[PDB]
Amino acid sequence: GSSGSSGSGEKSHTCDECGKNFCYISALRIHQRVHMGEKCSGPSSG
Ligand SMILES: [Zn+2]
Repeated sequence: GSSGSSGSGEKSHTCDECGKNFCYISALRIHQRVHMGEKCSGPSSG
């Protein structure tokens, strides 16, 4: 019974969709638009 949630990445927001990098999260969101496709009724936010 011990918590083992380690987090190792980068100080910069990385797109889990492709693996890009964006200093400002705001930018990432704008880029994510390129991934938007598998949605017809916007089930989840993003
Ligand atoms: Zn991406």
